[PDB]
Amino acid sequence: CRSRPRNVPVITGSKDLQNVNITLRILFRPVASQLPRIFTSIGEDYDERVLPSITTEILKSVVARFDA
Amino acid sequence: SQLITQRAQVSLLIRRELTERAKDFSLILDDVAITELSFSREYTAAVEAKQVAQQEAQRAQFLVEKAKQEQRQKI
Repeated sequence: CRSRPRNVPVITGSKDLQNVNITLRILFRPVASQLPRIFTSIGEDYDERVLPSITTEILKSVVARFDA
Repeated sequence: SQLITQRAQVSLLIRRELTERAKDFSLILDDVAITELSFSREYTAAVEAKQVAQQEAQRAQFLVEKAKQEQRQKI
Protein backbone atom coordinates (compact mmCIF):
# COMPACT_ATOMS: atom_id res chain seq x y z
CA CYS A 1 0.00 0.00 0.00
CA ARG A 2 3.00 2.34 -0.33
CA SER A 3 3.00 4.96 -3.09
CA ARG A 4 4.14 4.75 -6.72
CA PRO A 5 4.66 7.29 -9.57
CA ARG A 6 3.94 7.35 -13.33
CA ASN A 7 4.44 9.58 -16.37
CA VAL A 8 2.39 9.85 -19.56
CA PRO A 9 3.47 11.53 -22.82
CA VAL A 10 0.89 12.79 -25.29
CA ILE A 11 1.19 14.21 -28.80
CA THR A 12 -1.77 16.45 -28.11
CA GLY A 13 -3.28 18.98 -30.46
CA SER A 14 -3.32 22.55 -29.19
CA LYS A 15 -6.26 24.71 -30.26
CA ASP A 16 -4.49 25.93 -33.43
CA LEU A 17 -3.73 22.25 -34.29
CA GLN A 18 -0.06 22.66 -33.36
CA ASN A 19 0.81 19.07 -32.47
CA VAL A 20 2.46 19.75 -29.12
CA ASN A 21 4.34 17.03 -27.25
CA ILE A 22 3.38 17.26 -23.57
CA THR A 23 4.16 14.85 -20.74
CA LEU A 24 2.29 14.67 -17.44
CA ARG A 25 3.56 13.39 -14.10
CA ILE A 26 0.98 11.59 -11.96
CA LEU A 27 1.35 9.85 -8.59
CA PHE A 28 -0.84 7.17 -7.05
CA ARG A 29 -1.31 4.64 -4.29
CA PRO A 30 -3.88 1.94 -3.45
CA VAL A 31 -6.19 2.30 -0.46
CA ALA A 32 -5.53 -0.15 2.36
CA SER A 33 -9.10 -1.13 3.20
CA GLN A 34 -10.25 -1.85 -0.37
CA LEU A 35 -7.13 -3.69 -1.50
CA PRO A 36 -9.33 -6.85 -1.58
CA ARG A 37 -11.64 -5.49 -4.26
CA ILE A 38 -8.86 -3.73 -6.18
CA PHE A 39 -7.33 -7.20 -6.45
CA THR A 40 -10.51 -9.04 -7.48
CA SER A 41 -11.23 -6.50 -10.21
CA ILE A 42 -7.69 -6.25 -11.59
CA GLY A 43 -5.11 -8.39 -9.74
CA GLU A 44 -1.64 -8.04 -8.24
CA ASP A 45 -0.39 -5.69 -10.99
CA TYR A 46 -3.27 -3.25 -10.76
CA ASP A 47 -1.67 0.15 -11.40
CA GLU A 48 0.10 -0.58 -14.69
CA ARG A 49 -3.29 -1.31 -16.26
CA VAL A 50 -5.13 1.83 -15.11
CA LEU A 51 -2.62 4.67 -14.83
CA PRO A 52 -2.29 6.19 -18.34
CA SER A 53 -5.81 6.19 -19.83
CA ILE A 54 -7.18 9.15 -17.89
CA THR A 55 -3.92 11.06 -18.18
CA THR A 56 -3.54 10.85 -21.95
CA GLU A 57 -7.23 11.50 -22.56
CA ILE A 58 -7.09 14.57 -20.34
CA LEU A 59 -3.85 15.98 -21.72
CA LYS A 60 -5.58 15.88 -25.08
CA SER A 61 -8.71 17.41 -23.54
CA VAL A 62 -6.94 20.27 -21.77
CA VAL A 63 -4.39 21.15 -24.44
CA ALA A 64 -7.04 21.12 -27.18
CA ARG A 65 -8.57 24.16 -25.48
CA PHE A 66 -5.16 25.82 -24.98
CA ASP A 67 -2.78 27.31 -27.54
CA ALA A 68 0.79 26.14 -28.16
CA SER B 1 -7.70 17.41 -36.65
CA GLN B 2 -10.54 17.18 -34.17
CA LEU B 3 -9.62 13.54 -33.64
CA ILE B 4 -6.49 15.12 -32.13
CA THR B 5 -8.09 18.01 -30.26
CA GLN B 6 -11.48 16.59 -29.16
CA ARG B 7 -9.83 13.30 -28.19
CA ALA B 8 -11.37 13.65 -24.72
CA GLN B 9 -14.88 12.82 -25.90
CA VAL B 10 -13.58 10.82 -28.86
CA SER B 11 -12.00 8.52 -26.28
CA LEU B 12 -15.16 8.59 -24.18
CA LEU B 13 -17.23 7.48 -27.19
CA ILE B 14 -14.70 4.81 -28.17
CA ARG B 15 -14.79 3.58 -24.57
CA ARG B 16 -18.57 3.30 -24.64
CA GLU B 17 -18.57 1.58 -28.04
CA LEU B 18 -15.90 -0.97 -27.11
CA THR B 19 -17.58 -1.58 -23.75
CA GLU B 20 -20.84 -2.41 -25.53
CA ARG B 21 -19.03 -4.53 -28.16
CA ALA B 22 -16.81 -6.39 -25.67
CA LYS B 23 -19.24 -7.38 -22.88
CA ASP B 24 -19.97 -10.66 -24.68
CA PHE B 25 -16.72 -12.57 -24.01
CA SER B 26 -17.15 -13.52 -20.32
CA LEU B 27 -14.64 -10.93 -19.09
CA ILE B 28 -14.82 -7.91 -16.79
CA LEU B 29 -13.30 -4.52 -17.67
CA ASP B 30 -12.34 -1.51 -15.53
CA ASP B 31 -10.49 1.07 -17.65
CA VAL B 32 -9.08 1.52 -21.15
CA ALA B 33 -6.56 3.99 -22.59
CA ILE B 34 -6.31 5.80 -25.91
CA THR B 35 -2.79 7.23 -25.87
CA GLU B 36 -1.38 8.26 -29.25
CA LEU B 37 -2.59 10.13 -32.30
CA SER B 38 0.00 10.93 -34.98
CA PHE B 39 0.18 11.88 -38.64
CA SER B 40 2.87 11.11 -41.13
CA ARG B 41 4.98 14.23 -41.77
CA GLU B 42 3.38 17.10 -43.59
CA TYR B 43 1.37 18.82 -40.85
CA THR B 44 4.39 19.70 -38.70
CA ALA B 45 6.58 20.56 -41.69
CA ALA B 46 3.89 22.91 -43.02
CA VAL B 47 3.43 24.51 -39.59
CA GLU B 48 7.16 25.07 -39.27
CA ALA B 49 7.31 26.40 -42.84
CA LYS B 50 4.59 28.91 -42.02
CA GLN B 51 6.68 30.00 -39.04
CA VAL B 52 9.66 30.04 -41.42
CA ALA B 53 7.86 32.56 -43.60
CA GLN B 54 6.74 34.56 -40.55
CA GLN B 55 10.19 35.02 -39.03
CA GLU B 56 11.96 35.07 -42.42
CA ALA B 57 9.91 38.01 -43.67
CA GLN B 58 10.45 39.61 -40.28
CA ARG B 59 14.13 39.24 -41.20
CA ALA B 60 13.19 40.72 -44.58
CA GLN B 61 11.59 43.64 -42.73
CA PHE B 62 14.90 44.10 -40.91
CA LEU B 63 16.82 43.89 -44.19
CA VAL B 64 14.29 46.53 -45.28
CA GLU B 65 15.15 48.62 -42.21
CA LYS B 66 18.87 48.34 -42.89
CA ALA B 67 17.91 49.53 -46.38
CA LYS B 68 16.35 52.55 -44.66
CA GLN B 69 19.60 53.19 -42.79
CA GLU B 70 20.96 52.84 -46.30
CA GLN B 71 18.73 55.60 -47.65
CA ARG B 72 20.21 58.01 -45.17
CA GLN B 73 23.82 56.85 -44.87
CA LYS B 74 23.91 56.95 -48.66
CA ILE B 75 22.14 60.33 -48.85
